[PDB]
Amino acid sequence: TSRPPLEYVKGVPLIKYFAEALGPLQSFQARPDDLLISTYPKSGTTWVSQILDMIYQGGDLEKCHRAPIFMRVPFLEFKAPGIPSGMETLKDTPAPRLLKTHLPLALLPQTLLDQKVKVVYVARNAKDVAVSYYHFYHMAKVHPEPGTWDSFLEKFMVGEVSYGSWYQHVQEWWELSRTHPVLYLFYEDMKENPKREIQKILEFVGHSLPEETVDFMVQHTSFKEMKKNPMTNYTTVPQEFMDHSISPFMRKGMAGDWKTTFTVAQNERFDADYAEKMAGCSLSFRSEL
Ligand SMILES: Nc1ncnc2c1ncn2[C@@H]1O[C@H](COP(=O)(O)O)[C@@H](OP(=O)(O)O)[C@H]1O
Ligand SMILES: N#Cc1cc2ccc(O)cc2oc1=O
Repeated sequence: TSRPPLEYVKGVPLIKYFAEALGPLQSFQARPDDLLISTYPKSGTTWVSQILDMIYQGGDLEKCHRAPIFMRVPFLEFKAPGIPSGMETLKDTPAPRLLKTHLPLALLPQTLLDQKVKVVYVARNAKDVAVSYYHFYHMAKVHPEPGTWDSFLEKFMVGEVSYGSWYQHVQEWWELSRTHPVLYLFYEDMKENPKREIQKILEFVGHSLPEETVDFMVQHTSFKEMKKNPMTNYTTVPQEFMDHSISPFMRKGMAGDWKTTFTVAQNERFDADYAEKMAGCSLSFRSEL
């Protein structure tokens, strides 16, 4: 098998190479002017990464094409054979740095909280996440075999997928936001009103840009622009690692398209389980626009 099993670390199932990567990651030192992009997988990481990097380049799109987003925004825990690790990439990254992770809080380098690093967190509704992830598993060959949609959806509801439970991830980081600087966004809000969300990000990172530059960012962070941009669309990675003919990384970009995959039986079982897991939480997600 080329698709190795998940390895559990402190309760969290992880890609095996990412588990190994936690070793060198232990020596990682955060700076006070770092910013961390944190998400459960498939919730808009790449989207918000492109947004934050354009802001960092003061809107200059030629600066944003300097390299693929994975090299401009180092992925902390990342590693795979014949690809440079997130830690190796990080050492050539100039400050102020943007950093990406999907780690639950129980694996997050303590340095990031100690240093009070600003967090941009993005949450997305669980149903869209699930569908997105199922397809991602097929094209991104470091994951184990996804199986049928039905058996993947059952694993997703118990957290037996890479990075574990969606339900715990979005709650723990929601709770963290009351004691650490976290801007907590929803993919759906960004779909609804991208300009509004970008203005929130701007206020959060303490920058100012003219209306015209903001409007130029909305354009270049749209699904369509990001899909054809080879610096955001992951098409330059080796086909041994991601195969786009199986499923593109920039797949649909919709809120609400889970309706086209979930059967009615799956939906009813998912809803009942979801109300149990999310009962004590004050988060309200939108499943569609
Ligand atoms: N500019 C954009 N607008 C809306 N969705 C975007 C986007 N850029 C990427 N995405 C979507 O974000 C999801 C992947 O997120 P991550 O970057 O966290 O892996 C994919 O969702 P779909 O598979 O629903 O299309 C991808 O298509
Ligand atoms: N193989 C593989 C990959 C897994 C992966 C997991 C999470 C993520 O945010 C990005 C990723 O990019 C990859 O190329």
